[PDB]
Amino acid sequence: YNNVTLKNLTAFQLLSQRENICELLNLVESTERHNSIINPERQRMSLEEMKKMLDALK
Amino acid sequence: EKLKYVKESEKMLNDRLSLSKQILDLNKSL
Amino acid sequence: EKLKYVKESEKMLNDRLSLSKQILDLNKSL
Amino acid sequence: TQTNPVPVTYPTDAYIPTYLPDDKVSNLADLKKLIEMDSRLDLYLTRRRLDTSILRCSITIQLRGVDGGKVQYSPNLATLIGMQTGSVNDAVYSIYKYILINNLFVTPELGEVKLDSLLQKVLDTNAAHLPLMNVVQTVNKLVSPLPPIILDYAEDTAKLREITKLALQLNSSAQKYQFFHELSLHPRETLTHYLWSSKQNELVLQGDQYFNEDAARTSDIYSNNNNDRSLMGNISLLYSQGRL
Amino acid sequence: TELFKSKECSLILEATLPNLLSYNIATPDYHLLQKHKFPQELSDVSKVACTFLCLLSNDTDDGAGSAFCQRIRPLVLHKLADIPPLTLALSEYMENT
Repeated sequence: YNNVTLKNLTAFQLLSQRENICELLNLVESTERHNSIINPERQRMSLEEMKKMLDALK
Repeated sequence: EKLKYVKESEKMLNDRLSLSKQILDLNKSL
Repeated sequence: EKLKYVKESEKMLNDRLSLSKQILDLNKSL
Repeated sequence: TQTNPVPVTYPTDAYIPTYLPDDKVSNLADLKKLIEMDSRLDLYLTRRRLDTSILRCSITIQLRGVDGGKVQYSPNLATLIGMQTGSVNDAVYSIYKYILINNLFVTPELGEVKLDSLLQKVLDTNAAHLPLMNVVQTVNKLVSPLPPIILDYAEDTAKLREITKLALQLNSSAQKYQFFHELSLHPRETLTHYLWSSKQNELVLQGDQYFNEDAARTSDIYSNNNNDRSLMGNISLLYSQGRL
Repeated sequence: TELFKSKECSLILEATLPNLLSYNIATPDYHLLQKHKFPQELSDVSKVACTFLCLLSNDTDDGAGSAFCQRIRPLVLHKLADIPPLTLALSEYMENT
């Protein structure tokens, strides 16, 4: 798995190219890959860390 | 180290002055 | 200070060699 | 370390995208400032890390402190240096600076020195020219050890790995943005591109299905597959090359 | 002057270029001599550094070049005591001090 092949590159490009067309028709959900990376409680926890760094640096 | 070299240097200066005293012994051994 | 340590230590070493070259005189006359 | 850098498996500081519109982000400049701040601070640290080092019997007792920090000098070399028992590198530097004072190289022309009285006395040689390599080789012979007592009668790697993984996720999100933006501007000649390239990549993935175990031990490749035409047409060529 | 103008471009060369003389060269160590209880060659970049420093020693009339070439001599003088092929090389620099 350390190396890549022509089959691996072609499969990766075909998979990533069919995932992009299925968002126009909305026949795939992809809410998990969205919200596991947004994660708004993690976002406000990080903003609280930035606010605490503003408090500690002033 | 801004202390430490100065902690050496004056010491070395004293040795030079001390060697000057030995030079005075060379002015008295002849 | 790194410069003013070395510029005195090298003069001390030059004096230590010149004193040996002057001790060369005091063993020729004996 | 080596003379060349070490290849390694995991990525190391992949790029930051530059094609995102700054009317919405207005933040990649600030992260850029943080990155060159880190590079400047690391430059300072690396420079300082480099510059920080820049019958009657006798009594014989081999002590605890047989130590080469102060090593005994031969008395000829002690007279040439002046110090009593200092060190070995101090001895080499003092001998070399004595040679450099007396202007003996040339006014191999710089290898050969002019042998003077004391230096021939401390080397027990009588040449006029002798190279400096052998002169400083003799220093290893002229020095003897000190006499004993004689009486007679990290987390930073994982953190940078996490930042690299996160920058790769940023690249993925930016490429997925740019696809839909370029489809939004002119949609015709990207959907034709999709219908071409998806078909071509399907043909490329279906270029390998007749090379299995039990798809070649059987007979449904050679017989009756003139629909395929690919192999069993090379046999007019391969026999003519002698391979068989 | 343009090279030795900056406080960080004219200062990295005070630390690297004396160190690049004994780059990948078996210097006579002294850790063994402290814990008992010569190379005869150079490298590929030592020749280039000696060439650059001998060419930098030709900045006469005491501008910014020899102001650098005088502040490197007490540190390079310890490197000449270890490596005797630094006597044939570093020749025009030693004549220019």
